[PDB]
Amino acid sequence: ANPYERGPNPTDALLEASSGPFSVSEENVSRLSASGFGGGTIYYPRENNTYGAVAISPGYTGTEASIAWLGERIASHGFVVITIDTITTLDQPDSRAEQLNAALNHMINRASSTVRSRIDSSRLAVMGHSMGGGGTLRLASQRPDLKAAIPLTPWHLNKNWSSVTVPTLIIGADLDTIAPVATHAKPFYNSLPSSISKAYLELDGATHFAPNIPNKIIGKYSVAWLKRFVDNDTRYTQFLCPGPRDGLFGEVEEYRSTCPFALE
Ligand SMILES: [Cl-]
Ligand SMILES: [Cl-]
Ligand SMILES: [Cl-]
Ligand SMILES: [Mg+2]
Ligand SMILES: [Mg+2]
Repeated sequence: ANPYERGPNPTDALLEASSGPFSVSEENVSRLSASGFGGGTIYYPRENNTYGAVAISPGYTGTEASIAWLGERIASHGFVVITIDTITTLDQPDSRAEQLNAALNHMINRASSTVRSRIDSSRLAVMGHSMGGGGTLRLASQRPDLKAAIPLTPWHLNKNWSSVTVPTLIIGADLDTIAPVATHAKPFYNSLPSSISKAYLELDGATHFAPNIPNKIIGKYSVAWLKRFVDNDTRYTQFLCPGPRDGLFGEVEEYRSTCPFALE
């Protein structure tokens, strides 16, 4: 059987709920102790086991407060998750890529033993909002050893991500006027290889700031993607293939994917 499975068999309601089946704890990461990023919060399951680990970045002028709900929710499904602050709130995407990587390595090596003992350091993922989503793409290109990448309403001036092989779910917002899907999220998705595991999910009725307030669709598909690719958990394939692929009014404007997904 797959040794990385955690939690009960999933349902729609379980994934749409405010929290998953794991109670969570928090560890503050001081700015002074945070090496190579601005600090942040680590959310982790109280139950002693090993889990995959995830770092999440905000965007320009943003703080961890704009992503905290999502890091806590993902951790409650069985992940160790750090929501970062950046060195300055104005850092550019390629700098945020570095900082996401530094945050992964902080969790693995420099957090409390309570946190470090809960991490499988071989199973890592990154996510981020807007310029933090651009940073997610850049880090994925640098680190094909990541198990998953989830850019949220991403922003980057580089439109060509044709080397990336990390399983990548891009979440766009139909009404985004700041990182429009026409010039950011869709070109990024279209440039990813056809031969990798990838998906594009466009939220319906959503602005650029949809990732900054609790969202049941972002939570559902972020957790299903992380389960499928960080944990190789094929109990979550059913949510992603074929996925919400004809739209779902007020939920999903469009969904594209390279289903079926190769299994590691
Ligand atoms: Cl941004
Ligand atoms: Cl917007
Ligand atoms: Cl399929
Ligand atoms: Mg702090
Ligand atoms: Mg729409």
